[PDB]
Amino acid sequence: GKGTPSFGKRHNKSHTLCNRCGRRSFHVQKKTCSSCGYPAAKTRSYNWGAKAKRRHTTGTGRMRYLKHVSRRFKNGFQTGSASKA
Amino acid sequence: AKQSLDVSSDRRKARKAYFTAPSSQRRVLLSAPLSKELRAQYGIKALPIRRDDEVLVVRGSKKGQEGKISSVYRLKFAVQVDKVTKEKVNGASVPINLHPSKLVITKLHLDKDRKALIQRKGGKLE
Amino acid sequence: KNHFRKHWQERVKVHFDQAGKKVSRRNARATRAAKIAPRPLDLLRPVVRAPTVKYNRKVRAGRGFTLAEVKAAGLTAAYARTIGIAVDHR
Amino acid sequence: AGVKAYELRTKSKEQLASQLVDLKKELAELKVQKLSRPSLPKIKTVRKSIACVLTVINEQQREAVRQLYKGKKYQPKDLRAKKTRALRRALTKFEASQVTEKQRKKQIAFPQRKYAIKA
Amino acid sequence: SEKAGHQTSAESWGTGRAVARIPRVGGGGTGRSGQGAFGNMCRGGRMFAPTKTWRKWNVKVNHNEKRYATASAIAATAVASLVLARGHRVEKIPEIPLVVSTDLESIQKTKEAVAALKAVGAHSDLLKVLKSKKLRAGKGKYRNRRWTQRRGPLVVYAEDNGIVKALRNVPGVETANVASLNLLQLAPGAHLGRFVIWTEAAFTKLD
RNA sequence: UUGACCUCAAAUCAGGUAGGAGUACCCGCUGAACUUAAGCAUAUCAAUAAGCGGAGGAAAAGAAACCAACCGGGAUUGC
RNA sequence: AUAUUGGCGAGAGACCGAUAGCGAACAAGUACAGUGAUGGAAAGAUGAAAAGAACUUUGAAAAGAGAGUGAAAAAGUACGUGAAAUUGUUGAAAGGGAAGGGCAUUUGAUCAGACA
RNA sequence: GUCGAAUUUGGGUAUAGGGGCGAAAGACUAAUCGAACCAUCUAGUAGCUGGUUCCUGCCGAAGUUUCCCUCGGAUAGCAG
RNA sequence: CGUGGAGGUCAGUGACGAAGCCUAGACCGUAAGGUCGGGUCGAACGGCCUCUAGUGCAGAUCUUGGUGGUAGUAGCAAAUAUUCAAAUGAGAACUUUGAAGACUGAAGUGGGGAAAGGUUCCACGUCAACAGCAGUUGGACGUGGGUUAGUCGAUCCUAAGAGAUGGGGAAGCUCCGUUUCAAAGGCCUGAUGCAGGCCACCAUCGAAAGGGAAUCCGGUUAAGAUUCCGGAACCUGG
RNA sequence: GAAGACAUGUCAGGUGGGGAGUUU
RNA sequence: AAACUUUCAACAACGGAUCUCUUGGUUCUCGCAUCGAUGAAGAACGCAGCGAAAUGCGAUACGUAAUGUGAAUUGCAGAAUUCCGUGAAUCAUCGAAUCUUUGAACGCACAUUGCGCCCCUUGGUAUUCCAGGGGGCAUGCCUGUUUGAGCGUCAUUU
Repeated sequence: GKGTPSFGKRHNKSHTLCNRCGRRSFHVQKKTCSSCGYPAAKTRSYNWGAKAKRRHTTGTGRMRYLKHVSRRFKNGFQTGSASKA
Repeated sequence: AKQSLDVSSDRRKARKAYFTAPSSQRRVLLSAPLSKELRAQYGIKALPIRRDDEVLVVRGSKKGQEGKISSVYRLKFAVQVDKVTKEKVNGASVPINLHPSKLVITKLHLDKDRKALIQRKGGKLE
Repeated sequence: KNHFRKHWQERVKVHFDQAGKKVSRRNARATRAAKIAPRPLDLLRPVVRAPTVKYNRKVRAGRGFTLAEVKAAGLTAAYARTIGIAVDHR
Repeated sequence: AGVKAYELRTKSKEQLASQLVDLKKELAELKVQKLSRPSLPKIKTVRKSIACVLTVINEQQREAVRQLYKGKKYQPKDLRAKKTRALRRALTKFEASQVTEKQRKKQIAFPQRKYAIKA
Repeated sequence: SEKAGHQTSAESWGTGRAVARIPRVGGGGTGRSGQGAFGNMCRGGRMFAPTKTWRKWNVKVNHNEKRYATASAIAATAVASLVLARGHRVEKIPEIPLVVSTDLESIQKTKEAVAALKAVGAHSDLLKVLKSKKLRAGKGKYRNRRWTQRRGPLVVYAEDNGIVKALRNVPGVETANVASLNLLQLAPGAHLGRFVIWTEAAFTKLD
């Protein structure tokens, strides 16, 4: 039956954690992630998916290095150390 | 009125700056005036409050009381003065969250940095 | 006859910056004058007669003096440019 | 509390290593007490002292390596400017100032003059 | 915002007579699923006739009409009758229009200018301002429109020797040049006959 | 027999560069339909939506195998 | 000189003000749903200071009655102000298979005003 | 009904939308199939059903004349 | 007539109480509505001339939220069945112990496993939330503990199949190809610089049920064992 | 080894419900 | 007459509706251009004395190094000792460091913390086996250095 008995055999898995994103969108048979495009070099994105782009656009994460670039530019990428008066 | 374009009269901006000012900037915010005697002595009107200073209460129900500051609660924007406490139902004593803007400093803690600041601000201590 | 059978709303531009653009141009002119303090901020242009007889009656300013005009004036085109005189070889 | 960076700067490499070992031993000993004591806030000071000692040692080693490569071309990349990729590949001051002999002669012969309309 | 009220994928369920045919949000197990969207009457949807930025904000007025309005506003000040009805305390001033010596333009500090205005009969008008200061009513206080006050006397000068800065701080008082008179300052609120204090140089230059 | 010239290889050779993200603006390729013409194929939608490649604070264009027929205009771009 | 719904730092609006305004005024692209591309919410306010009811009593406790802080507890962590639909207690009135409404008066309740 | 086989079945692999598969029923294709789902064109298209929000005063209609793939539009009249 | 805002004005009202709400209390206007009395309430709001619009709801099987009659009503009736005594607890048919009566009847309601779930596993305390009654009990809540490998699996090899590389198309995202039209590797070992010599083919992934190098017994925890302790062997690289 | 100026990019003629749009 | 149905007034019940504010949202304007193999964005996992989430950080882990102010942080404990001070801050500034794995991801793979190679150092007496530590091995292309192949080919010869 197509009803509840069909749901009983739902014990396999088609997707898995993705190395790049870990969103559970890495297909096992196709060996590719449907969300971030892994293993394709280019991250998967589209203009029609405006909401999707926001979820993975820059600034949503930690921004470990990019966050400090503004201060360095403001200081002119100066090098050395303070003169201590 | 406002002339320079680097400053704003927006209520929201000023409120956000005041309520989110860092501890370093809150030191200037939590300043109190000096008594006219101290004004004539050091030739200065107001200085930032310090934990070791002595301040006189000039406003509120606790007006007329005086004592040495116990702690400067920059997080709460309040200041606590020794012996200015309220007794709980169980007898516990809690400090009163006073504000430096409502108190008058009676004696300063003349630290070296404070001494330089007084001279920096055109003071007359020496 | 109105041409609005397209997505014109996506291309509507309103010149709110008219005052701001004017202030920027005035500020830019002053900035260059400070940079161009010794000079008059512009190059002298020649007298020119317009084509299109509807307008040929009126004299108009040209792009720059011709090489023959500069030579007759008693100088050189290269020196004229450094002196502030516009030169038009065409 | 805590090891002062300027005090460490006056010590030698072997002294810094010995201090680091002693601080590691102290941190290990304190951690044994933490699981027994209800709270051991003192552990924070030694952990930061270890970091300070490690930073001092790394700074000394890097400064020594800098002297080892003082004035030598093709030095380690980590010592090179971290400004940005675009600026690193941008033409240098000398390269941008390169002018052909024809343009040099033209500029020398007829440089821009300072003239005013006064009389 | 043009994108507000449309950032959803609601779809109509057709005319199956169980619920309104408003396009309902898709998905499930989130609460928002099944809610109406894209409707002007729907919660969170785009409002009917969204406001656009290309609305005609500025209004063109003929230059001759502007000059006529300015001239008419100037005349109302000399009647001495419209000024009283406008709400200016000009009862005890000597005469209208008021003309002051050219020395008024050379006042340096605000205190001297205030004293001169008080002595020249503007004391009542100045005291009118700073007494009507009341908090703005309504939501206007949110957008920096907190305090409102009545207009004060308008000083007109021919040359700016410091009078403009001296009177800048005094509330309600405004300064303007004869060659750059403003209709808004002369007749605030579309009401003619504002109290104006002219200077000798300004009065002569008006011709 | 020895040394050269040309091409083509190997180098975890010494010194370098390229991928990718972002992509509101720009430079190109590619590229529909709904709708409209109260039907519809020419046509409109549109040289747009989506997709692809390429950089910067602007990009492109730029000093005419141009416009004019004038008593000639005189890089390009924008209103 | 020209464009700029992205980034950075600022000045303003006859703009909106918790069903409004960006989906998100809050640990919002979070909770949650779908294998999946994606969809996608609800939720601001005590008081100035918690000064958040020590203490006595009933009850196993939750909690109640006393006592206490607070200007207010008609502010008690279900907390600014506290509407209708619906419900309970007290006072009034009517009711034989409907109620509600209109003109008209009796009875019960209630109510404003002025007096050489 | 069948139950020693064209048997039933676990895991993996391959077949992905005008396509796949189908001992073939338009049957299956993640409870959706005579063309699955997700986001954009899209607030698509109606000559159609429904709705269209405060008060008072005055005035105040119409179903017939022509044309249209016409049995919803232009047009005279009524009337302001 | 009324509402969100703006210019003017009333030197307006207001913590000796702004706004809002309630109020078979009253007054004004034919009405939209305006005013006052009292209670609550706590900080802004009000008359008039103009400007402005996201400005007036009983319907659209209108959107969100909340609440009634039906109603203390249908129902909580598959799987044969519970009863007595003692203990904890305030409270016991459902918690614990003793006794009796029954069921799964080895193709079991048992002992293990793969996928799946992931701390539900065990210890102490708790019944505000759930076990459509109840519960001292619980796969519930709060605080802790527990998973020990050379010998069991992954790891190694390979099938369907997937899949780069030199190349061949495609404007391009990328499609074809697995030895195809490649100069495609280091191995024996001697004076390791340099000498001699064999092979012809050239990534990688792909099964916890395919093959595989090897451990058996006894004892042990509140929860682990062929893994932990005692005893006794085996396989590989040296 | 076979074959060979033949087979093998652009227009034009034929067939083409195998497939797409529209009308009835 | 009670019970029960309904209206009004007071109080009390779901409800948060009306009113008042908002570190909030939207539009305009102004000034600048600053991601990445010298390893971008993102993602997995961890770090506080007591922390789940947010933010920051990366085994030097709600931070390390340097400079400015000068007396804290705060919910509790603790330490304060540095209080006329080369010095406390969940402070600011920020030019020096660290920066786990993954990710353009780069030794080969990856539903495996899986499986290889080179150099230096250390131990087991070991250049060969094992193990501890450090530095390396991804593809396209440019300049130069080195080693090679091609009766493509020149002179030089025996």
